Amino acid sequence: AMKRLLVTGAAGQLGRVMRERLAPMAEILRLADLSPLDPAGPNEECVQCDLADANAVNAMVAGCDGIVHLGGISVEKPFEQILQGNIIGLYNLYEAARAHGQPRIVFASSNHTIGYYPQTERLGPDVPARPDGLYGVSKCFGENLARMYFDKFGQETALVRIGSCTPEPNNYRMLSTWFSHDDFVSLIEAVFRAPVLGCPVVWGASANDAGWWDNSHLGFLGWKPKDNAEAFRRHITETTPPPDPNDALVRFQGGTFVDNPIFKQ
Amino acid sequence: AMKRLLVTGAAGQLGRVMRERLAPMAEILRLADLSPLDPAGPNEECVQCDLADANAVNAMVAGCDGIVHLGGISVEKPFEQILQGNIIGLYNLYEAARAHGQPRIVFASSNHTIGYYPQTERLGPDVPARPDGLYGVSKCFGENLARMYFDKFGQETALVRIGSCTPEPNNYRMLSTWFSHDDFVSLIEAVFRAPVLGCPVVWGASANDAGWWDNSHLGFLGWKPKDNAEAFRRHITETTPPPDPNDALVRFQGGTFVDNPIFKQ
Amino acid sequence: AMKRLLVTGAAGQLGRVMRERLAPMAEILRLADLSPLDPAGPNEECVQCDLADANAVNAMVAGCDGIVHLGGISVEKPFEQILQGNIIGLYNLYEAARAHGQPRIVFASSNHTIGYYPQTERLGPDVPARPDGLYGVSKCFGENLARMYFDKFGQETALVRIGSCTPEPNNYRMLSTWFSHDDFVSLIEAVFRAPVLGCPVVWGASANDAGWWDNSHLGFLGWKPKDNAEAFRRHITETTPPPDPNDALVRFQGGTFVDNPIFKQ
Amino acid sequence: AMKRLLVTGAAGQLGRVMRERLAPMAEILRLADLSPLDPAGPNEECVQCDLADANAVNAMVAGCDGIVHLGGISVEKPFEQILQGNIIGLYNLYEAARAHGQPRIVFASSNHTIGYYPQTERLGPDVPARPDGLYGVSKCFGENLARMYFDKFGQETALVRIGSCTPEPNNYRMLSTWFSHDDFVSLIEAVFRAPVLGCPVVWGASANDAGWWDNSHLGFLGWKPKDNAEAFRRHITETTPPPDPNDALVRFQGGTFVDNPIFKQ
Amino acid sequence: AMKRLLVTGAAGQLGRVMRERLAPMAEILRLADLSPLDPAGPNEECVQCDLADANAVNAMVAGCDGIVHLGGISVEKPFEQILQGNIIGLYNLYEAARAHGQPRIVFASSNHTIGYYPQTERLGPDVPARPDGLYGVSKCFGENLARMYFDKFGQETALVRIGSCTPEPNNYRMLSTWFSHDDFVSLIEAVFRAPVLGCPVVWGASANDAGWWDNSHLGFLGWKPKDNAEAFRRHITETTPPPDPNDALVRFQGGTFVDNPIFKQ
Amino acid sequence: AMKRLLVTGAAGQLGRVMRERLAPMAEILRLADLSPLDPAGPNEECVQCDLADANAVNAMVAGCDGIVHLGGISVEKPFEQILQGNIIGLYNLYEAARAHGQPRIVFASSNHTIGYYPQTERLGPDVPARPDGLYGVSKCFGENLARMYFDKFGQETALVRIGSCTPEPNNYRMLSTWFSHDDFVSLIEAVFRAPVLGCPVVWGASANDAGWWDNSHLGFLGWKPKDNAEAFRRHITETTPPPDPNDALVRFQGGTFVDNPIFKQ
Ligand SMILES: NC(=O)C1=CN([C@@H]2O[C@H](COP(=O)(O)OP(=O)(O)OC[C@H]3O[C@@H](n4cnc5c(N)ncnc54)[C@H](O)[C@@H]3O)[C@@H](O)[C@H]2O)C=CC1
Ligand SMILES: NC(=O)C1=CN([C@@H]2O[C@H](COP(=O)(O)OP(=O)(O)OC[C@H]3O[C@@H](n4cnc5c(N)ncnc54)[C@H](O)[C@@H]3O)[C@@H](O)[C@H]2O)C=CC1
Ligand SMILES: NC(=O)C1=CN([C@@H]2O[C@H](COP(=O)(O)OP(=O)(O)OC[C@H]3O[C@@H](n4cnc5c(N)ncnc54)[C@H](O)[C@@H]3O)[C@@H](O)[C@H]2O)C=CC1
Ligand SMILES: NC(=O)C1=CN([C@@H]2O[C@H](COP(=O)(O)OP(=O)(O)OC[C@H]3O[C@@H](n4cnc5c(N)ncnc54)[C@H](O)[C@@H]3O)[C@@H](O)[C@H]2O)C=CC1
Ligand SMILES: NC(=O)C1=CN([C@@H]2O[C@H](COP(=O)(O)OP(=O)(O)OC[C@H]3O[C@@H](n4cnc5c(N)ncnc54)[C@H](O)[C@@H]3O)[C@@H](O)[C@H]2O)C=CC1
Ligand SMILES: NC(=O)C1=CN([C@@H]2O[C@H](COP(=O)(O)OP(=O)(O)OC[C@H]3O[C@@H](n4cnc5c(N)ncnc54)[C@H](O)[C@@H]3O)[C@@H](O)[C@H]2O)C=CC1
Ligand SMILES: O=C(O)[C@H]1OC(=O)[C@H](O)[C@@H](O)[C@H]1O
Ligand SMILES: O=C(O)[C@H]1OC(=O)[C@H](O)[C@@H](O)[C@H]1O
Ligand SMILES: O=C(O)[C@H]1OC(=O)[C@H](O)[C@@H](O)[C@H]1O
Ligand SMILES: O=C(O)[C@H]1OC(=O)[C@H](O)[C@@H](O)[C@H]1O
Ligand SMILES: O=C(O)[C@H]1OC(=O)[C@H](O)[C@@H](O)[C@H]1O
Ligand SMILES: O=C(O)[C@H]1OC(=O)[C@H](O)[C@@H](O)[C@H]1O
Repeated sequence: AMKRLLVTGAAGQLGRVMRERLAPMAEILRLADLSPLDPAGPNEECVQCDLADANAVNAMVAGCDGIVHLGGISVEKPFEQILQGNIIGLYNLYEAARAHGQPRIVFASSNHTIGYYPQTERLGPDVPARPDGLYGVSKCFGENLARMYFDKFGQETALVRIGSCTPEPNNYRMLSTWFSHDDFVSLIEAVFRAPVLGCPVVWGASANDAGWWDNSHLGFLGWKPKDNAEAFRRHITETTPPPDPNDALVRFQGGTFVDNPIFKQ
Repeated sequence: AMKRLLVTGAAGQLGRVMRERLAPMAEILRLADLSPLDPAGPNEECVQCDLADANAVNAMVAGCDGIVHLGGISVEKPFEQILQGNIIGLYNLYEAARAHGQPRIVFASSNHTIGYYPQTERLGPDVPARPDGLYGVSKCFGENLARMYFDKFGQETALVRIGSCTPEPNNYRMLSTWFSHDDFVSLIEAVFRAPVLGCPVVWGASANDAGWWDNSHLGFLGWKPKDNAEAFRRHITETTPPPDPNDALVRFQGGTFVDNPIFKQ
Repeated sequence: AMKRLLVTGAAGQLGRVMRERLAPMAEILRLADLSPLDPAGPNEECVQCDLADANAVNAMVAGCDGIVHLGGISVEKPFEQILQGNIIGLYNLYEAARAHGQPRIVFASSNHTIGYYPQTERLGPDVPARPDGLYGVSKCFGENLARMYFDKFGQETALVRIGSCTPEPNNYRMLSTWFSHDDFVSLIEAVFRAPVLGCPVVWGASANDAGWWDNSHLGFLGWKPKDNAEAFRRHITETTPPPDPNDALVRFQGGTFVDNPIFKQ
Repeated sequence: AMKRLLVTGAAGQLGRVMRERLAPMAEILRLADLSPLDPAGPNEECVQCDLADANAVNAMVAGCDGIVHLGGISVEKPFEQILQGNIIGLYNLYEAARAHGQPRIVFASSNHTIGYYPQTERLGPDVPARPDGLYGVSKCFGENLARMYFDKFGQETALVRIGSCTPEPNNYRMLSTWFSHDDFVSLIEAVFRAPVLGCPVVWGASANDAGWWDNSHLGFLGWKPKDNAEAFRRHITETTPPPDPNDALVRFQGGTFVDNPIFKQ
Repeated sequence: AMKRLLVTGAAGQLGRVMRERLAPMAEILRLADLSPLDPAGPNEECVQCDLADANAVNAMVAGCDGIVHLGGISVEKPFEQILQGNIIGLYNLYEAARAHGQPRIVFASSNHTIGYYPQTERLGPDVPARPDGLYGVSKCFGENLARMYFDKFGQETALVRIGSCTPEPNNYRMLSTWFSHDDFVSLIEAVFRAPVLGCPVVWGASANDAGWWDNSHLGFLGWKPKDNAEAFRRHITETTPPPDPNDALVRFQGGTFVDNPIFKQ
Repeated sequence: AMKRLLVTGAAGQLGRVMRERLAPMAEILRLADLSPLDPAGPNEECVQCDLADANAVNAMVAGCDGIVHLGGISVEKPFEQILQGNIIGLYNLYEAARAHGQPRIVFASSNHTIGYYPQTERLGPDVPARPDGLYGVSKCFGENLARMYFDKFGQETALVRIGSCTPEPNNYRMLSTWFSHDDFVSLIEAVFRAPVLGCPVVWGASANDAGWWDNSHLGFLGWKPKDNAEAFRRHITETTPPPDPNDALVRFQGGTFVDNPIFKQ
């Protein structure tokens, strides 16, 4: 398909998955991370750079026809680290894209943007943010920044609020939040194939019977996830303690992130 | 089941399909069009007449237990043609029905009633009209008139906003708008079998993954389309040039109709 | 405010009021009607013609900087008459405007576009039309046509759904529908001063305690009606017979129009 | 799932089904009814008593881990009888639950809480009640009371507005209201397994093509009905007389209950 | 105007006010209460009776052209008292009205029907009930019953959810809930004068700046309260201790009723 | 009232106004800014500190019972400066408050959080953000951060999206966006007096006839602005050129901010 697809955060959990899974989407896959990467194989380029380094980011993006942006701080951490990877880093990514043809972006946002909602409430894409920590707040920043770039310059971005992207559901919450590898891959393919995308909020979950999120307004994209966490309900009962009804795990959409304090360095 | 079903526009694309598919629905199928009709077979009656001719429309409707109204100007044309076929014609149709037992009507409205909406916007049945030309405006007229006859006299009509009712999806837009022959046929069956219909807006599309329209409020009818344009995405990608993101074809729900000028004779 | 303002339907009830009240809005007031006009005074031009005649409408509009479109059939009548003044006439008006610099239009639409709603239901501008006769259907046509010209060519129109524009309220329904001369004049002023108008639905009523309609989304125009029909309640109670609860007058927003039959020539 | 499950109304139509179908859900099934119960088998306890008698209800509930509350007056009857089983009985049940560890409750509410809505209107869980008789009003009382106990004490209840829970659909209305035994059993299972339930309104219907009700906001429970009344349409069409369009059966969601008078003792 | 107006609860706080204020509304005022009533003056009739006594309620209502129903248990009490006065009592009232020409009813419902909502949430008339006790639940019963009689028989009722109808606002909550005597009186006048009423929910509050409730949909009645609790903020600040932010008084719309236990005799 | 009120940005435009206007609200007014302040008068303390300096911010806040946070970058600027004053600075402010009793905060947010909405659209507090530059994005950051602190720790904040806080409206946009000094002062007083605030979005505008924003859901606060920009419409026509309809000034709620590029250092 496209000539060069950039995957940031390529040394991380989802990154290593996409390095393999997204290979067929582009002639060249460019992997990037602040961490060392397994050496480039055929049809790969590998880049080491800090998202906080504007010039390095510019060079990282130059020549790419698309970006799957997975790089950054992925859990609650002290402000200083989140500022670097998720705030400053987002600005640098969007400036870099703006300078190099505005390649379409799949932004790994997070359920933690809305982590304080009760699990009993079904959410559409326009609900007000209720971030469950500094991490969630920084993902909101990425979303607001992407939106401004879309309105101002036409830069297109899929704001994918990922639930739990794992090999399989492994706790009660994931019966709702699970986002299979296959379904995330198919979403990415649907996002790049669209003639027109805009800057939509996308709920990153598989077709789970217990899902909390409404993607119906994204119908124009033609993406229907195929996996269903519900198949794993018995597996969960036979491999974990039953949740305590007072556990954040079953009370808040962000689960135990709500229990995180403000971490300090 | 019913004694006599009138199909107008019977010489056109859809009319020819329905002349065949709807036969099982009535002892007699009365076919009508302004254009020459293939001669009547057994259990058929053929009438060639102009919808703008009130007396002719009266005789066309007399003795009919139902009407599938496909007849009229079907594309953007100069005002006078549309006035005759779609405005005067609709008034004549409704008066004729009113004088002859108010046979239930399936009205072929159009997506062009809402053609100026962006394709990214999901639409429910109550959205304000945004017609994309004189043709669209005239289909709005049909919907408004039918509603008035419903409220005033109890005349029942299904206002079917047809997307693209063709043998197969042919382009990117039809991945959203396609309305299979089978699904239109089952809709008509569902409309006529209903003890109570009212005057509902019905979105005329199959169960397409990329559909833009929400038919959920029509649930009482018990009609669920079974076809899905998504099955053709690959095929369309393989046999047609990728749309330009600036083409009305992938920007507006009415596709290229928004680009139509006002046509003059 | 402007060089020349066209007032159509200038011989009619509202026309005669606006001929006097709108004089200060332009250097020249052009008055037009199908019927004879009192002779042009200083600062006036008068033209007698039929909206159904394109050449005449073209001349009527040429050189005008704005149009207050009051001309047309104003009550339920046979379809033939409505077709001329309200359907053909509207097409002609919009084509003439399009050929002559797209002067901003105040369109006299009508409450009868929604006449079948119960009086107990409060309506915002986006409710589905429920016209109470051919007249109401024809005003819907005007709205649909104007919206199409706005979306296609940028022609701006205020779709004013007039309640009862009279010297004073004189029945129970008018405690809700009354639209004072002063408040209609001020709306017209606010419509023409606006740098940007669009094609908004506007509910044409004064600030009546018993009003049925919500103009809040029109706030950007900065128009606040100042009269209030409520002040006339006692007068009406003493001057008129109490309404029968089964009377259309107190059951439908369109009042007795719902009781109109289809009139024939 | 639990040590002891109480099933009230166990002698009635649904009671007899649940006595068999819910056995696997608990070590001990306690069956209760005003009327005589078939003798307790292994793993059963049986208690015959009136919900109107607090001491008896206290004993009935004590030691139970969950309650499926089917007991009460199930059709329109004189107020006196409804008062006992459905009003006084409900207060007693909730007080007994409050005194005995607040075992989770599945409440058999009813479609008759909203029986006066037209069949053409799709309903979400928050619609205002429109009860079609004293019976419907009494089920509303149950819902209101349960909600109060939830907000005040945390007592959790599933307010199941049952459509028509029968072996199969046997009339036109049931194509929309049918609630299969299997789907009710699976709902009960999903209600009791949930770590958190709250006090949700639940529409009690299978996955019928012609369904009137929207359970989407209940998604967090992970319950998806699997049966579909639509499969019985032909059978019903051939086995029963076509409904008269003026019949309450096809006009109101409560069907013929709207035609019930107020019955007197 | 009307021949005879029944006021129940006439011995209570509000009843005493209305015995005086409503006199001008009818030739005869029939006052009723279970408690001793001051003896009847000219143009008065006094009846001392229990609402739970069906025969008594029948005679109380017979010959009355309207009813202001203030009678019943007015605070949280044990179930039996509320059952008699507010549940059995309401059934009796509605049956009595049904047997005697369906005199229009002003029903004193209560804010306690929705007492568990946060004070920060603005409420429209269709919000789901959240009663804060047995008293609240019983007022819900009244609303549900009245609605059923409306739908089934056409009996009209104003369901007035009274906030705090007192001579003046006394505390912080009353800055939002206050309903002046004058405004309640004008509401009642507006209710009875209306040709068509229906069975509307009415929020019983004056035009308070800090009001929580939206009466806009009641516009057709033409009732606009004129008093405003805000005028008393200073005074309340000056003469009462500032509320603790944790007090139900400033946390829940039902104020301290949420803190009520279930009272036993 | 309170002992010590902090006003940040006290050397700026609004700061100098509030230094004077808010004096009566507290025994001690503490003014802070990165810029030099006019020396402390009686009942004033003056502090010089960079919002980016965590320790200085801690000391700035310690001992204050309330904060009006006006300090930060107030217009579109390069990222580096906005990062310091509006992002890092916001984190430091919220940490400082959290360490010192969580004094209630009035946050100067901005209309520029929603600057890309058309002026024709009326906005409620829950609309999705559409920031019109880096500045707007940073105000969104402050809002999301404040919300997280509220959900996590109970920190209360008024998120005041200020329109144009000036001595008087001085262009066409300000007929909609004007926020008088008096009305901002009264809002601040209303915010601090509330027993319960939460973390509400507040639209910072006076009671302008041409206002675009809906504060109705904030009714519980009891704040009604008293000034009206509409009084200044003639003043505006007589002191400025009429707006060009294509000017951002009359097309976007953020006015010419939409025209700002990304500024670089
Ligand atoms: N795993 C899940 O199910 C969910 C993941 N997400 C997110 O999607 C993405 C991938 O998540 P994971 O793979 O699980 O996290 P990870 O922590 O396994 O991947 C993150 C990568 O980004 C890199 N990175 C961090 N700071 C950087 C910087 N300043 N410059 C350059 N690279 C930097 C890391 O070295 C790393 O390999 C993240 O942005 C994350 O927030 C959101 C919701 C759920
Ligand atoms: N095929 C599609 O995808 C869509 C179809 N529709 C519509 O449903 C109907 C059928 O569509 P098509 O078969 O594709 O169009 P067609 O142009 O192939 O069928 C229309 C027929 O009506 C006849 N007709 C035109 N003016 C007449 C008059 N004054 N009096 C009597 N008959 C007259 C024509 O001769 C013709 O055969 C139309 O009313 C049309 O607007 C609306 C949206 C999409
Ligand atoms: N008066 C009211 O309260 C309300 C008025 N309206 C409307 O606003 C307008 C003015 O209403 P009125 O003054 O009461 O009606 P009118 O019947 O007193 O004024 C209408 C005028 O248009 C003229 N006209 C009719 N057909 C024409 C044609 N084919 N070509 C050129 N002129 C033609 C008539 O000769 C006439 O003087 C109308 O469009 C009407 O429908 C809508 C709602 C309420
Ligand atoms: N069967 C259906 O499709 C629907 C059923 N429901 C309801 O679910 C429940 C079961 O319905 P069915 O089995 O069809 O009714 P049923 O009339 O066959 O079962 C009700 C049982 O409760 C008992 N009962 C009545 N008053 C009592 C009292 N004062 N104390 C103790 N027990 C008392 C009866 O003796 C009886 O066996 C009821 O609450 C009913 O209202 C609601 C909607 C539809
Ligand atoms: N005053 C307020 O702010 C609010 C008042 N309301 C209500 O409006 C009405 C009047 O309220 P108040 O005057 O403050 O209460 P009240 O307790 O001063 O008036 C109620 C009257 O009904 C009578 N009553 C009680 N049980 C009866 C029975 N079984 N049969 C016949 N009469 C019976 C009482 O003796 C009494 O005088 C009530 O129905 C009440 O619930 C609701 C919300 C607020
Ligand atoms: N003036 C208006 O009508 C509107 C104002 N606002 C806002 O409300 C506030 C006040 O606005 P103005 O008075 O007009 O702006 P200003 O630019 O006149 O006031 C801002 C002050 O904050 C200070 N500041 C900047 N960076 C700082 C830092 N790193 N550490 C400590 N102090 C720093 C400045 O030195 C300055 O005096 C701002 O936060 C602004 O964004 C929002 C919408 C409209
Ligand atoms: O909610 C989750 O499952 C996850 O969401 C997050 O955004 C994380 O990156 C991740 O590791 C998880 O904690
Ligand atoms: O959207 C469509 O495919 C169609 O719209 C219309 O309503 C037509 O009848 C048709 O021929 C098409 O161009
Ligand atoms: O509703 C009304 O009062 C009026 O509305 C209409 O549109 C008319 O033009 C008029 O004369 C009235 O009948
Ligand atoms: O609506 C139904 O089919 C049923 O609903 C009811 O609530 C009954 O219990 C029942 O027997 C039926 O009449
Ligand atoms: O909220 C109120 O002020 C009242 O609520 C109620 O409905 C009462 O009748 C009353 O006495 C109050 O406590
Ligand atoms: O929109 C405005 O008027 C203002 O809004 C802003 O947020 C600014 O601080 C200010 O100076 C203005 O440009």
